[PDB]
Amino acid sequence: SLYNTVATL
Amino acid sequence: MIQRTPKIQVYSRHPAENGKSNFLNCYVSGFHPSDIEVDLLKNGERIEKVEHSDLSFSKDWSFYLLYYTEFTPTEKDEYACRVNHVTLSQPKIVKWDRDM
Amino acid sequence: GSHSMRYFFTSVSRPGRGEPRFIAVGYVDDTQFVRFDSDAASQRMEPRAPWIEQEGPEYWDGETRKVKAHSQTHRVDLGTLRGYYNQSEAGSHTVQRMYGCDVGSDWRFLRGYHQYAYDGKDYIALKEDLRSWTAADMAAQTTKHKWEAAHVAEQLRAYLEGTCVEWLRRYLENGKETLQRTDAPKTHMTHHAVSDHEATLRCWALSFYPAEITLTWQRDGEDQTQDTELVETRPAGDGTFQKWAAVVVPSGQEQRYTCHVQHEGLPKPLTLRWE
Repeated sequence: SLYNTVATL
Repeated sequence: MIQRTPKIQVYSRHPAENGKSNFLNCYVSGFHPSDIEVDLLKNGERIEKVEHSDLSFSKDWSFYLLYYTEFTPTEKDEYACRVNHVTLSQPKIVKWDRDM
Repeated sequence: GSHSMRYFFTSVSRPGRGEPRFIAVGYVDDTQFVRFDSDAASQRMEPRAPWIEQEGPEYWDGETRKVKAHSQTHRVDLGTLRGYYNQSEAGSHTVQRMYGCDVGSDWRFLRGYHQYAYDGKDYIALKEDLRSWTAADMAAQTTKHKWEAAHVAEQLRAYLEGTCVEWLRRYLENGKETLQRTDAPKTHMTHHAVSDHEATLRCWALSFYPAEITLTWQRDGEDQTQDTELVETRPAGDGTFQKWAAVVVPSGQEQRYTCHVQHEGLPKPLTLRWE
């Protein structure tokens, strides 16, 4: 299951 | 920017047996960037229905793909893979040797 | 044994040719189980292994929603990096991201990863402690500062140590037939006369899983490292792998040479000889 809270660069 | 040349292997899924159904594979790996052109050839001519795996990459970031099609090998038919990439000045052709 | 779950994401700008390409793939060990392709018709996360097809629409809708979010993030990042490196709008550029977790033979969290590359080289990575960042260059140091200030590592650590390994364990059990298996290599040797005074001996390993294998030649028990041609391990297309190792042997010396095969699926390492 994918990570839900990916931060932008 | 970084450019790495694809390694190429052409081979059958199963040990080749004349008149028995199989899959012809061309594995390209270790390349960057990801744009690449790969054809499978039967007696010099492009095979129409060729599929490929979903693009992925190794620990060193370099890409790999498997291109493949159903085929029934015979005594006389010759197969090859033809590859082009930014690192290649002209298409590179690798012949199928049923022993490699 | 030990196991891993890994997601790989590739983002490629296409100046003047529309939206950037985005491709996501997920693996458990050496088995792919999901994909998303920005260019495909469905615009959904899709199954690529039989065992995952059993998950319901809540699972597929959730992965589709998250994978779309990842796509949007990579879309924005391509622009940010172009500015960071003062690059023109003309060129195609590549962003790659990988993250996942390992569990040991006890099925407990062993290691987490989150790494990011731009145009084929390291950009930023989470350190082994999951608390700090390794910035590969000056530009990346900006990202490092931003992410440190926003405590980005902390929420990622929580995923890598917890949910990542919980889902890994779930997939291992649900896909037990496919994932908790080994296929031992089927082996054979070929002999091909090069000239009238040399022959190639090729040692084959076929139809094995997982991919990790050691194939070596010895002459009178001595390592033939520098004299062996060893191909990269390659997929068969059916979820197994293949590899071979060859040596050129002076005709009549075939007896001196032994091929040694080590693989998890073998009860004991194999020795093959041309006899």
